[PDB]
Amino acid sequence: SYDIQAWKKQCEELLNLIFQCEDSEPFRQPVDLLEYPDYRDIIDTPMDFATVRETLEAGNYESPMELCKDVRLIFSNSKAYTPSKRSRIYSMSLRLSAFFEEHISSVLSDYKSALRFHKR
Ligand SMILES: CCCCNC(=O)N1CCN(C(=O)c2ccco2)C[C@@H]1C
Repeated sequence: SYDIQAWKKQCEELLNLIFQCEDSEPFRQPVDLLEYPDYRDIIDTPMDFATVRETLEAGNYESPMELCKDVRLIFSNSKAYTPSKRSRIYSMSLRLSAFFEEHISSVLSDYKSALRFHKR
């Protein structure tokens, strides 16, 4: 399965599944500072799933590793802001992270395998 470009549609499909998850609601658009006025005091690099989808669709990711780094930033940012491990939004972030990691694993493996085959 040595298609170097196949990761992009696989990531579009995975983002579609993440948007269907009720657990993605809080992460679907850039955080609003009116509700959380100190957000940029704690969070240096805001990230959300709409920004990840737009970056993919603009052709501004070179690899699925770069998309994975941005999705992981959504989850680390949510953790940086949670007042507790028992908070609702943080709890939704942990389930969504587990779902994302379960699905991205093969996308990364296939891509890296395809690049190694190209350079063989
Ligand atoms: C009662 C509050 C309503 C939900 N809002 C809320 O608590 N949020 C702050 C923390 N957060 C994030 O850090 C984050 C990462 C990616 C997108 O947002 C999620 C959400 C916007």
